[PDB]
Formats: sequence, C-alpha cells, structure tokens
Amino acid sequence: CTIQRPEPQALRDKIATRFSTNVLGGAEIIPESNEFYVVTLEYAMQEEFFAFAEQMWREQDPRYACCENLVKMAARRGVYPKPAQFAQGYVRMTGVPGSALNQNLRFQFENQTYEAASVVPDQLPATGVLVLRVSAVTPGPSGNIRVTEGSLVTPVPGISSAVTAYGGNFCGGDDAEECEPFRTRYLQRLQYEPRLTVEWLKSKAMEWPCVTDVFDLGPNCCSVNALGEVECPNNIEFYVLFRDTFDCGLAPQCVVDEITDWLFGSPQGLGQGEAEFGICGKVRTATAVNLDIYLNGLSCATPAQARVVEQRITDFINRHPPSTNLTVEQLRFIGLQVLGSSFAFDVAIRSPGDASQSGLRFNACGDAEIDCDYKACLNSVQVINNNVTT
Amino acid sequence: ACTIQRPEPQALRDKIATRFSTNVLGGAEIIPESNEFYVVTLEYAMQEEFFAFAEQMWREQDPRYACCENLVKMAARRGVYPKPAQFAQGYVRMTGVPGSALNQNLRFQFENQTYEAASVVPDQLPATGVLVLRVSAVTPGPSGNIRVTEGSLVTPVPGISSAVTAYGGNFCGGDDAEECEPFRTRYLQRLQYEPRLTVEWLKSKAMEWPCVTDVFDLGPNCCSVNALGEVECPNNIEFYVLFRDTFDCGLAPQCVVDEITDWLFGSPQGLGQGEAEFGICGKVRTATAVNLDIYLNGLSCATPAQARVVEQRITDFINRHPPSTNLTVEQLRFIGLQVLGSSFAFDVAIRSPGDASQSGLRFNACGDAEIDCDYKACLNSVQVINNNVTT
Amino acid sequence: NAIFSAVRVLATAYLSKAYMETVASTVNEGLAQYDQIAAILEQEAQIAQEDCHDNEFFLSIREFSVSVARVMVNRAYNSPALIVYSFPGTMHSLVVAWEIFGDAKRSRELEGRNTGAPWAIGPKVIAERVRA
Repeated sequence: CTIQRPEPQALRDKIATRFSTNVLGGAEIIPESNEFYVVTLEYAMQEEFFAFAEQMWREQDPRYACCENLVKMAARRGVYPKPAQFAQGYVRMTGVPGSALNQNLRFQFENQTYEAASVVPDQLPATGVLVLRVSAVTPGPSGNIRVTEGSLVTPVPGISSAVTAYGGNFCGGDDAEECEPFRTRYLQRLQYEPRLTVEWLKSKAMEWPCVTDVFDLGPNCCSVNALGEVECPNNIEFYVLFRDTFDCGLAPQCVVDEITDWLFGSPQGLGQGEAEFGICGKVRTATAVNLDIYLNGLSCATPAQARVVEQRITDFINRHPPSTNLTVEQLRFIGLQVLGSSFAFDVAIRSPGDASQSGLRFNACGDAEIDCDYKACLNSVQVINNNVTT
Repeated sequence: ACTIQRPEPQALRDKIATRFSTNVLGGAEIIPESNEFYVVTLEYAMQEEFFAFAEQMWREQDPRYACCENLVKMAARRGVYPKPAQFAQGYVRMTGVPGSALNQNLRFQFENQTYEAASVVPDQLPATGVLVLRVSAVTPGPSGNIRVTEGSLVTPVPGISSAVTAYGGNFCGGDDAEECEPFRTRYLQRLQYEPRLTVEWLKSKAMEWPCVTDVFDLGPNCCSVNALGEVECPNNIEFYVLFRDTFDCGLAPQCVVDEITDWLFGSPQGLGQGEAEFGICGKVRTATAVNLDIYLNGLSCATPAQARVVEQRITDFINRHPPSTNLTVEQLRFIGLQVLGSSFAFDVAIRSPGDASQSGLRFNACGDAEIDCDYKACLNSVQVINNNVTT
Repeated sequence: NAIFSAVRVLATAYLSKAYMETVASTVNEGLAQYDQIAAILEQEAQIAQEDCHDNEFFLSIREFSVSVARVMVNRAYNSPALIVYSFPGTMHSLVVAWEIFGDAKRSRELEGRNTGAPWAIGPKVIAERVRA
C-alpha cells in the first residue's frame, strides 16, 4: 500500500468536480467566469502545499541535505569535521648534567619551528642525554620534511645548541576535510558499531606517531591475566616497533611509558583512556640481541641471485617479533625458494665474536632461543666457501 | 492516537468562518443558505484532507508503520538487510576405479532430492580411487534437509560405482527466504533499547553455526540461591542450542557443543581469540531427554477434522518446548480447548512410559511434570483413548 | 467493526455500479440516487477517522467519493440530456412526440418521465434535446 503526490491534471480535475458538485449543484464550470478563477486559485494553493512539503522532507535526509544543515544533525550525534593536523617527531639533546631546563623549548630544523610536546624534566638527566616529542607549529602536510640536523632556536646555558632528530622522521601532517568527504564517513558511521575486539585495540596503537608494527606477547612469555580476584581475564599487554626511526626499531622506555598512559589512561583500571572501563594493560619494549649469519655456498651462485637471498634474509629478521625463536629452517627455506631445491645450501647462526649475551641461548638443533623482552637483530651477514664443485 | 493534535471541529469551523468574513465580507457573518455558506463548508472538507496527508506522510517514515518497500530502504541505510534463501550443503563420498576421467555436471539424489557438486571437480579420480566432494541442493528451501546416509548416482559414468554414500552426518542448513513481518520485528529490536545486548549478540551469532536450529536462554528452573536466601546473578554467559533437524529430539552430544564453545569464546576463553569481545567468559550447554506419554480424553464427540488438528497442535507445542521448563496440564488443555470451544468437555493427562521412574522427572499433586535443569521434555507418543458417544 | 465496515463499503460500491447500468428517468431523480450514496460513503469516512483508526482508509474513501460524484452527476445531467418544454396546453402523448421530434413512434419514451394520463400530458413536458 502506498499513496503518493498526485499529478497536476489529475489534481485540478479533482478540485473542479468537488467544487462544482457541492456548490453549483452539478453545473458546469464556464471558462472566464468568476468560478473559473476561484477554481484555479484553489488548485494553486493545493499544489504549493505538496511542493514545499517535498522540499523540506529532503533536508532531513543526510544523503542530500545542504552542507550547513549537515554539520547539524551530525554534531547532535557526536560526529564533527576534522581540521588540519600537526606533524610530530622525536628529537635528542645533550649538555652538562644538572642544568636547569625550561618548558618553552623551540627547535628550528630547516625553515620549520618545532615545539616540545611532552613534559620536560626540571633538570637534565645524569647521563646527559634527553629525548623529547615535538610537534610542528604550523599545521599542514608541509611539516613532513625529512631532515636530520637542527638547532635550538634560543640558547640555553649549559646545553649545546645542536640537536638531532631520530632518523629525520616527521609524520602526521594533513589538511582539513571538505564537505563531500565529510558526507561519507558519517552515513558510513551509521552502519558501524565498535566492539573492543583485540583488533580494535591493536589498530588504535598504530595511530601513535612513527609506529610501524605491533605484536602480542610471544610464545616465550608467561603472561598474567587476572591482576585481581576475578574469574575472567582482565589484563592485556603487547609490544611495539619503530623500524623506520630507531635502530633495530626498538625505542627507549621513555617513549613507551607515554603510550601506555594515553591508551589505557592514568590512573589505570578506571577507563580514563581509550580502553574499556575496568580493563588494565601495559605497553613494553625490548632490548636488542645481536646475531651473525654465515651463508655457505652462495659464492658459486650468480651474483644476481646472491643479492636477493641476502636482501630477503635481512628483511625477514628486521620484521621478526620480539621474544621469539629464530630457527634455522626459516632461513633455509628462504634460500630454497629462489636457489632451487637441488642447490647445495647451508646456513648457521653465531653470536658476534662468539661471546655471551644476556637472554640468548642455542639449542641442540642449532636454532637461537630468546627470552622475554629480547629481540633478534641482524648485525652482519657474511658468505663463506669451504667446498669444491664446477 | 493521533500524533498531530487536531482542535475540536467547532473551534476550527469558527476560525474559517471568522477569517472569511473579515477578509471578503467585511466583518459580517454568513447567511445560513448561500454561496458563502457552501464555500466555507467545502473549505472545511479540504481542511480535513490536509491533516490526513500530513499525518500519513509522517507514518510512512516510521519503522513500525512504514510500507514494506519503504521499510527495506530505511533498513539498508543502517546496515540491516533481509536474509536471502539458503541452499543445503554437505559432503559425499565417491568410490571408483582409479584413472577414469570425471565430469563437472555430475549430480546425485537422496530420497527424491537431487544434489550437485559445489566445487571444482578434479580432472580424474585419484590413485586411491576415493574422492570427497562438496554438494549443494539444486533447489533452495527447507526441503533440502534430510537425515539419510545412502544415495545413488543419477548420471552414470564408466568406472565409477553406481552406489554413492554420504558422510556420517547429513545434508542440512537450507532455509527459505525472510518475509516482511519477521524482518520488521528484527529491525525494530536493533533500534530499541535493550540491556545486556552482549548476550543478545552472542545468541544471534550462535545461530550461524551449521546445523543449529534454535537458541534457548537458561530456563526458570535453573535459578539458584545461596545459603543467605538471596538470588545469585552470575557473570558468565550460557544458553542452550538444539538440532531438531539432525539429532533425535534435537539434543546433541557433549562433544558437539564443546567445539562451538571454543569457537565462540576462544581457547583459553576470555582472551578474545574467538568471536566474543575481550574479557568475555561463557559456556554453551546441552540437555538430556526425559520421555512422556500424553493421553487425550473425551475427544470422541468431536468431528474428525477437530480431532486431527487438536492432535497436531499439541504435538507441535511439545516438540518446540524449551529445556528446563515445567510442562503443565493447563497449557495442553488450553491449546485444545481454544479450538473445540470453551464449553467442550476436554481433559488431558501425562504419564511416563511403563509408569517407571526417570532422572530429573517429578510429578506434583496438580499433575504437572516438573523438570530439573539440563533436561527437556521429549514427546514419546500421543494416544487418544477411545470411548463411545452420540450413538 | 471490521466485518460491518468492510461489508457496507463493498455493498455501496457495487450498488453504484448497478445505478450506472440504467438510464436516469429524470434529472431530479438521478441526483436523488446519488445523494443516497454520497451519504453512506461520507458516513463511513467519519467512522474510519474518528480517532485516527485508519488514516489510509480515510484517504482512499475520500478519493473514491469524488470519483463517484464525477460519474453520477454526469449521468443525471447528460445521459439523455433531458429538458423541460412549455406547451400552450395539455395534449396527447402521440401529438407531443410528433411535434418535438417529428416521429410519432417515439411517444414510448415520454411515458416514464411524465406523470398524467396518456391523453393529458402537459402543459409542461420533459423530453430529450434535439441535436439535428
């Protein structure tokens, strides 16, 4: 069942018949008489009502409402446009220990001014090295430059005037949104519902600047899930990597502490951050463990193939999750996929200088065992030859 | 019930009359019978239609009153769509001499239901001469569900045994399309305010596991009270599931439900490895069958049509009964009495097979069959005792 | 009330279809028949709109009534297009038919519209409109 807007001719005739039968007693409507003008004016009022009604009912539809009407009936539900964002990065500074610092530092790298974003300690640490988080002063994509050396804008007693940015990485810059891209992502949000699935928490972490990968605690970690007298799991923890910025993608504890406070809130357990109420967690880093890999027999393969094997192995170890064994079979498979199943290949893993490193052990099969809070980092890959052929 | 407040008709008719006099007739009222009187009345007649048009075009924009076509259009804007028809599914074991080539169009039959391969068939039979295929019903609908374990090839091919057998289970999962009214209630339920929707979300999700037919919440008899005389509310999530189309009486063994629980909640539970959110612990239960015999008395005076339908209605009512719920004589008596008539002499009684005792079954004075937790009343037989009347 | 209301509306609709299969004896009678129906449809409309019992039914009923009026009124006024004449005195049906039309065989029509004996029709007669 449905009743819709009538057509003009089908509407005018309805009025004329009704007017004639109930007023003139069935008499015909003679054109140009006074009743003719009365009937047509009545029809006009009839049609203007429908046209206006259809016009207004369109504005309630987000797919077609004008821009100024879209910002409202969208802010009511808590969906606002997005302004220009600010670029971010990490810096390092050194000086005489014990010197007094200030909460108004400013760094000039190359035609760009960056201001300290975290809380600067009152005095420089004992070791004389400090790492900060800085944000661009002018929002926009232009803050994503890649420079490695900058200078402090204003001199400070007891502190050097030269600073460095880890890896010259600066990311996060963007421009403001427009009406059309905003209409989408709003009527798209209407069809969405978050659920706190571990994927959501994992995804939320990557929003932090200069974060590349994120992994759960590895097999060699005995996690704790209760953290109280409760009958269902309550605690969640996971790692992070900064492959593009820090050496081996591992950051000092000064940074991961900041992430934990924002994501899980402070105090924890009261839903002060981006996590659910009554859920506690922690984000932790790991310490590097250097390894050396000796590939035997590659010297007798073509130079093109030799480089590919070296490049693939280096990439695989760089992406390896922390606190996980680095077995020999994984390295061997990479070689067989390219060199062929009939090639005389062999690999071995040894520590630099055959020394002893904390959290490292070798099992009978020849693999490498790594404990919690430790990661496998490539130090040098070398090719050796001790056989004869060809 | 009107949403657009309509003042009293007398108040309206005065307003039109006053407006006409002030604008056209210069302050004087209307003569009782003249052209001015009739135009005023006609204006009132059109006034009513405008009110109806405004209200009707509001009704067509509300979920619980809109037309079927409009209802689906609104639902599509919130990520809710009607469920399309489903096709049965299962596995088939095929045996034949190795080497003989195979064909894609090959199809089977099991009790008048023809099934066709639903996957890319290999080039030829493997070395061992045994092959496994995935099949789907040629035609959709619930008729594709059957409980059998032997079939027969419909299109003979040389070198392939003329007999074909299915797996230990059977084909099921087919279902018919979704109508308009069932869709409307589902859409409204999503829009409404419901506490503890996490329980509702899990219950709805569990219905997607193959072979599942119904989802029942914990029965009233499952309530527990500690020694302090205070009702206890647990923090876990649990419910029942039945397989009426796969197992006798719809009760499945423990091993079957264990797999569902692991998938739904994970292993170990609560870490979010399953479908449930993080920090959610639960368990899916099963039930055990207790038999019952039902005797209908005083049904000889009714016409044969009445006897047939009354027997059918009671049988369906018992079959779909939830677990851990009492079965009372009043319910069965009311169902039949609703058809025969409130003045009819109708009586029913319940007894166990051979009048023996069973586990989890107890009879009260009024004649009800009280049932304990993790127990479902399973119908055994329906008998209409015989007497003589109307001769 | 659904049984009563549905039956009455259906009967009225078919009754109108019955009136359309017969010729209107007179304009006054033809319009009288229409008034007998418009009241029933109008009466039904008020019941269905008393408390927004069925708004859609109210709209459909109202639209049907105007459609019925467009045809019933046309039949009464224009089916044979009757008109009143003014003769100088009473005369026989046969003579009246010959004068107005020119064919004495048409006196049969005058029987149903004009009262009075066949030998005293007048002094005012009701007949069709000559459209030579």
